[PDB]
Amino acid sequence: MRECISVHVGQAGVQIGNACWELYCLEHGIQPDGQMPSDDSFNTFFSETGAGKHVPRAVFVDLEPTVIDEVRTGTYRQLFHPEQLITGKEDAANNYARGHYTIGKELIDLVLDRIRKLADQCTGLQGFLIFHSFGGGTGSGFTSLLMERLSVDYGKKSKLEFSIYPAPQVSTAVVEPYNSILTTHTTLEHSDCAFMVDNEAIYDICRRNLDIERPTYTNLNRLIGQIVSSITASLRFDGALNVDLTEFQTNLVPYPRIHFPLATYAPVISAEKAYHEQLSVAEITNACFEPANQMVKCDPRHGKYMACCLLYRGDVVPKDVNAAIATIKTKRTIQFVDWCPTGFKVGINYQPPTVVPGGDLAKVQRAVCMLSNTTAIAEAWARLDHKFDLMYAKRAFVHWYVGEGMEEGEFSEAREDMAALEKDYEEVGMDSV
Amino acid sequence: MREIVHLQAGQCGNQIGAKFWEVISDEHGIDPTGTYHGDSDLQLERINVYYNEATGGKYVPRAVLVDLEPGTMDSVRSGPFGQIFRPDNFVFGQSGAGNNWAKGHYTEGAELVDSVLDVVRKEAESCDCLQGFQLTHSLGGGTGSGMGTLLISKIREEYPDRIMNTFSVVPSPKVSDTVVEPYNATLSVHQLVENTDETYCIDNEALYDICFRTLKLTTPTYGDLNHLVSATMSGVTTCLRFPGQLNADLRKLAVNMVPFPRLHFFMPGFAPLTSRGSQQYRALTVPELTQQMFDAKNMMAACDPRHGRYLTVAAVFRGRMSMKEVDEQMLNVQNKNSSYFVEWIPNNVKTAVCDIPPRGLKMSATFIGNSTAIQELFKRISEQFTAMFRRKAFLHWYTGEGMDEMEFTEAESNMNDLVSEYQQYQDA
Amino acid sequence: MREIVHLQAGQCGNQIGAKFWEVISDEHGIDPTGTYHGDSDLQLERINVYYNEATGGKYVPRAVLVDLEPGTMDSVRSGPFGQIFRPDNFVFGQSGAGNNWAKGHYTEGAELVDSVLDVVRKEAESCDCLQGFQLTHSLGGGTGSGMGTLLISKIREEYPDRIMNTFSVVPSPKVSDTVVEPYNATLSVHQLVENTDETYCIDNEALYDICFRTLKLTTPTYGDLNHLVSATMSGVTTCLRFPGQLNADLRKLAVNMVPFPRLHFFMPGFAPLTSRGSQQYRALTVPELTQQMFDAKNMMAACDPRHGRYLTVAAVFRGRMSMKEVDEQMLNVQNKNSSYFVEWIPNNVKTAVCDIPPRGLKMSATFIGNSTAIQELFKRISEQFTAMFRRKAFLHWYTGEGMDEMEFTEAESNMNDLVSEYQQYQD
Amino acid sequence: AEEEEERREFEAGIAAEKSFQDKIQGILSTHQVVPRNIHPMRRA
Amino acid sequence: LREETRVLQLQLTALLQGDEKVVQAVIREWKSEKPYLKNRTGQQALEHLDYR
Amino acid sequence: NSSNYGEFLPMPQFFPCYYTPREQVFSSHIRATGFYQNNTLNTAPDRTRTLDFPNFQHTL
Ligand SMILES: Nc1nc2c(ncn2[C@@H]2O[C@H](COP(=O)(O)OP(=O)(O)OP(=O)(O)O)[C@@H](O)[C@H]2O)c(=O)[nH]1
Ligand SMILES: Nc1nc2c(ncn2[C@@H]2O[C@H](COP(=O)(O)OP(=O)(O)O)[C@@H](O)[C@H]2O)c(=O)[nH]1
Ligand SMILES: Nc1nc2c(ncn2[C@@H]2O[C@H](COP(=O)(O)OP(=O)(O)O)[C@@H](O)[C@H]2O)c(=O)[nH]1
Ligand SMILES: [Mg+2]
Ligand SMILES: [Mg+2]
Repeated sequence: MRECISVHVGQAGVQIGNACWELYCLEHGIQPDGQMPSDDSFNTFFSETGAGKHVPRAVFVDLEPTVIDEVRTGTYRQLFHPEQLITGKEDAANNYARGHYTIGKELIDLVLDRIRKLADQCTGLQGFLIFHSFGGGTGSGFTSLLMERLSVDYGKKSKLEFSIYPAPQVSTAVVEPYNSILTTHTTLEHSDCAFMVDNEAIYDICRRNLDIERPTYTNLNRLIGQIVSSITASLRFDGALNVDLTEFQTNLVPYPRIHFPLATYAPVISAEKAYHEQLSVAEITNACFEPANQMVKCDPRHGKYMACCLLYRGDVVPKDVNAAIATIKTKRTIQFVDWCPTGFKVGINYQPPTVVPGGDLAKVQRAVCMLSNTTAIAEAWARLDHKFDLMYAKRAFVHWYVGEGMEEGEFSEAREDMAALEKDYEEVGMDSV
Repeated sequence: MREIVHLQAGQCGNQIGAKFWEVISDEHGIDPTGTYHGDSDLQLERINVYYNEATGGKYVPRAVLVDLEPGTMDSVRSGPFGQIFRPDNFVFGQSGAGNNWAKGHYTEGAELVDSVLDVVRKEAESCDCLQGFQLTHSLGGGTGSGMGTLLISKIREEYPDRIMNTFSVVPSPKVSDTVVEPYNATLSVHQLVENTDETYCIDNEALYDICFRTLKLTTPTYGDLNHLVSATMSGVTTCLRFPGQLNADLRKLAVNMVPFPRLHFFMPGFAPLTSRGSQQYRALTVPELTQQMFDAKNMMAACDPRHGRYLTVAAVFRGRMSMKEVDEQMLNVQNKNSSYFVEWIPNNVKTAVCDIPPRGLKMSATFIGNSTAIQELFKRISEQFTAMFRRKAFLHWYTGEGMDEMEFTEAESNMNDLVSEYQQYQDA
Repeated sequence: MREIVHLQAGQCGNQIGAKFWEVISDEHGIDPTGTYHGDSDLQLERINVYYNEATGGKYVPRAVLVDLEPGTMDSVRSGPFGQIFRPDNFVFGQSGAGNNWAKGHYTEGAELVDSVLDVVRKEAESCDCLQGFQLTHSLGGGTGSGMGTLLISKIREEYPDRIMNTFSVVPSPKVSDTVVEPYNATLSVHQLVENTDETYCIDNEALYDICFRTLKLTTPTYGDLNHLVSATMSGVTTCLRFPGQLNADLRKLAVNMVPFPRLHFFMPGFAPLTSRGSQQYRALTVPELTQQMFDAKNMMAACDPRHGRYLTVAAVFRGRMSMKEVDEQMLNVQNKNSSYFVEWIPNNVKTAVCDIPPRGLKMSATFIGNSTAIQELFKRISEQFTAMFRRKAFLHWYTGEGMDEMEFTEAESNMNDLVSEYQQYQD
Repeated sequence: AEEEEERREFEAGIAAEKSFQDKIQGILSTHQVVPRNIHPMRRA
Repeated sequence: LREETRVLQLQLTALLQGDEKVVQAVIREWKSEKPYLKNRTGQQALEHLDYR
Repeated sequence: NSSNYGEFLPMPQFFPCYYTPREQVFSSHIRATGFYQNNTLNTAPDRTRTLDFPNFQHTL
């Protein structure tokens, strides 16, 4: 009788949700059309109608009709409500001002109309669960209006976003630094927690941990699928110790402006390699703080951990994890911050993870999901702020944004907003005596 | 005839609480339906201490159960016991307490106060006399420390004369579970020291320690960590339930246990917990061997007696024994090493006995200790809080919930008062 | 011996009553056909109070089935136990009473009442000495309100001394079925206060409210609404019907219940309405009945007494009762919380312990205590009336069937008299 | 009499232990699983 | 027009949370009521307050 | 490359073996009913301390 509403926006957001919603159907035993092959575990991501049909609680919105069509006419045709699965009118076309002012404006009223029609069927609602990007117009500007309207229409609902950060070294869009700076005014005080999943983790974790070479985005999104299923399973599967969504928010986040954790899914190993070693609780916890396994291209040795939240799945005994935490706290390399001596959680769920057909993950007795808040993500903006001001200095690619109605001064307003946010991580990294 | 009503708050309070009702039903011959199926008449003649009498044969246990997450209520009801429990007595909320004391004591746990104080009231007028109260909870989250302390306050004005007992699970640095555990516990024990008469402290670290070092098992999860360890101590109330030779109920044991009306924090223990292999290697009598529990390998708290002095000791015994050798062991345990005992209290130890031991053991004992070394368990969490309060680590989830800055300082000062008294009577 | 004739009116009263004649049949061991297959002779002793005695092993109810709508009568005739009901006792008109009091009291109502009076006169003339009549309806509906008050006015003119026990469903305050519930109720309240000698104030909201949490049923349909009202009026007549330690009848109740002869609107309640998944744990004894009787939830008038002092209390106990334990609790409830009890009456509690157990149950009672809080409905319907009266809202289709403005003012004034009478007798 | 009572009590614990260990070989060999705890696509 | 819109939108926000407004007139003045009266509606109040 | 999402139908050997669900069939009933409220009135026997009912016989 408790449930979590999801919204997936952007081309990046909709396809990482197709990997999310293939996993939700294969976790609870639900066919790709809706009916059970023949509990209350459905009532977190699934609504049960008169028949066996399980309509999904997500709403997929994007301004490109092209990417929304292959899920409209794909194997999940009968699953999604065809009026939930909402399309756009014209592409946002990699422009924040387009997705915020001129062409994303004619879709806010219909999107918020469907969030109201979905939240009243809700009875024990915990919070939203956002899915967008930082590069394109509808992944950045259209979600900015969403956080603008959901903050005033709902208020006390705890929203969480699984953002895909612009990669520091490779990149696919030229003006995506512009889109990743102006979105920060609306992800700071209009977002309760914000997960960052950069395209440098499965860039090389799928190469070193998994023996498969040449990964593509249908393998990128499965790891993003696994982590969200791991987080919400405490709402969804019983355990020796469960971590509610509101449980998870106030514990991991220190400060109202510091809500930008990292991520790590440790037992990512191939099928032909998994039987070569035992996967113990201590081993899989020691393998998750390693600087070659985090979800963002940032070295955690530069920063200090504030507070870490760990969610375990499946066969985990709650003594080995306490032995694992004590063993991994006494090592000097992983250094925590002084004003948070405990800095840890545990979370137990009985049900082991599923593996989708065709996946390169191997299924495990135990899976740990490590969610760490670091001040090493201070320099996540350092290679983006230098990425930003070099383009901004000579008014490059500015005429499009001011040509769509966005004022020039709102560029520098977002510039100083991130500069103040960088100052916060310099303030909290200083020890007090 | 002489009644005490159980209070259950929190996920930890419910799991230990549910396991507690399994032990007493095993002892009193009560099944997971309510009916009696045991042997001796000395079991039902005091069924009116913990149990209430249903239509025919059935005995419904009086125990309020409360949590803010209904998953724990589903676990206790769909459990190895549970049909004995009263569904009307089961009371919960809608959303969880969020591991926050402020939200579990002020803004979300206060909506359930009328309903939880009702089911206490309806289980208070069915008593011939109310001997006392009894609560199982924890100091980690808002379900057990938040609402639990709110249960401590609201019952105290209505029943001031009657004693009230709490089974607290205090935090430990070696077993860290919540980052807010140093916020929650230092502010809860402000309300465990003002309006309680005697309380017990059972940290998880010593629960893991005695379950590994003595019991000789490999994976101690929480279920078997309470059945033979934590729920056996809760049977200290056998003086209310079973005939004894000279017995001390929850009133008699506690009144000459606490020395001063705001210094009552005790160390529990259970004597026979040998192993599953070495039980036929030693003798279940009371020599200087199984009765000298000074070595803390059989202790339910982290701090050992070596770093303090015993203010007052109680020990309730079970089985067909004589009361000389327990009395001369008191001579033999105080005079062998009197430097670890309070000088101005010449008799520091109490002995009570009952004639009916738990099944499977022909002789059993439960040990309760008031030590001046319990401040070492409170001084350690003081510095866990001051270092985390100097930078205001997780403060604003308390500030927006109707409680100001000053209640943190009062809670820190009252614990700093409490650690000073345990230090003041350390040597005198 | 003594006899009771039921004059079920409208939708509401027939659905209550046909299921009441269900319970009485099951209480007397009477089959759907009507043949007595009960075991205890105590059922058969005073069976003629309800069951007029026909041929073929079989008794027929005294229920004068009265309605105007063609098909309310088809439901109870096609009911599961509807075979017991006499076909002559099925009198029905050929038009609907439009949920208006006017048409059900002057033109379309007052044609069947001639044929209705003929058969109720026959049924009472067949029996020997009436204790009093029974009648059930709702003040909200048309033939419930209009034709309902046509009966009692035209019944008392040749049954004066028989007690008029009309057990009406005063329309629910929160749950508003008909838009024009205020008009139909107001005119009826005006013709029950001087007219009937004993009325039980029954509200579908309270009928809902009891069955949400006390009987635990998540869907209080119209069936369990009829469970509850049937049980409170089998109880008030059981102690006449069945052998009792302390016998009490309809007259014996009311003479011990109404202090001044315009306070006939009583407030019913039934104690052991335990959850059917929770009857296993009750220890169903006297103190938990008396606690549950004296409980704001478990009363079928939607008002909570509390504010209103109990002018008088009854407890028509059913079952095998410890007589001390009943006697002690009745003072102990009364003495300990003496605020909602009138001071000019020292002891206003009436007890009526009856030997036979309730149907299936071990022991029960029937709280029909008179509080002055009953005005809270009469205040609510009054404002509900004057909101619509002040612009003469639905008055347009009232004067055509035979109203005038004056009877609308007279009914509203009498109902202001009724609340003021309740405020004046409470000290 | 107290010597034989202790003699009979110890062998009762020996009798309890082999019944405790014979209870082991029942669940160890048969291994029931409830269909409520199985996946909907594993049942057939 | 743009300025009077916020005037005529914030006048609608407070006047549509009127249920909350009635309850907040009890969380002030008669204080020490806020913990067990704040997160409620207008019908939860005056019925909770009946219990007291 | 989005058709491969729901493409391969599952084996009986893909999903986890312990589908341990949440079984909220009881709390769903308890939430529907209102939790118990004492809008009820005093029904308390005068519970006394030691001695229940004095005989006071053979003297006084
Ligand atoms: N994780 C993931 N990333 C993708 C996918 N498809 C494209 N991307 C890349 O992720 C980056 C961010 O995507 P978006 O910001 O959502 O781009 P977009 O929504 O199509 O841009 P507009 O529709 O014009 O607003 C893009 O630069 C793409 O190169 C995908 O399916 N999954
Ligand atoms: N000894 C013991 N400890 C427990 C048990 N269950 C939980 N705990 C621990 O006790 C602490 C109490 O947490 P709690 O206050 O119940 O969390 P909440 O329910 O969210 O308020 C947790 O941090 C657990 O680590 C149990 O059954 N036995
Ligand atoms: N209490 C109750 N009321 C019923 C039932 N069936 C229909 N009704 C009621 O009938 C009322 C409508 O009035 P009605 O008698 O049909 O109008 P009339 O026939 O013109 O007098 C509504 O308030 C309903 O509550 C039932 O089983 N129980
Ligand atoms: Mg695009
Ligand atoms: Mg008499």
